Amino acid sequence: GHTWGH
Amino acid sequence: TWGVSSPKNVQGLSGSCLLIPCIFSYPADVPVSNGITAIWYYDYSGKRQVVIHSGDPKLVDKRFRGRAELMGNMDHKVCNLLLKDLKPEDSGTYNFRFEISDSNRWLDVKGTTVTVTT
Ligand SMILES: *[C@]1(C(=O)O)C[C@H](O)[C@@H](NC(C)=O)[C@H]([C@H](O)[C@H](O)CO)O1
Repeated sequence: GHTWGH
Repeated sequence: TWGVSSPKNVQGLSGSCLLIPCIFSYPADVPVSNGITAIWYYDYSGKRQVVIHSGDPKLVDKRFRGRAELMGNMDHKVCNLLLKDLKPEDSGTYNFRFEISDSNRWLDVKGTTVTVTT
């Protein structure tokens, strides 16, 4: 997915 | 532009129910093939659990199963979250997410802090 992580 | 409108804080009574108004927007450039997937999260930073998932509910955490529901209309850009049978454990923050395409997803960082009282 990406962006925020986790 | 991209965004989501919802109250910042909301309070409800244990045992009762709670409805969180929510609306989202995205650039008119907009693609229309993903069927727009709405997803509500609980404790995004910590345990990050799924409250609802228009894609497939099998991804919904057992904690919220049948206790949460999406009261919205993608065609109106409505993402209202209904919480059934409130409990103190339901207190915390909720953040909405929607996906029109693979590289066109958005998450509301503001969220809505819900605190269940007596
Ligand atoms: C990441 C993400 O994975 O959410 C990449 C997305 O493409 C991006 N969306 C847009 C429209 O740029 C998001 C977005 O920037 C954040 O969710 C905003 O909070 O970030």
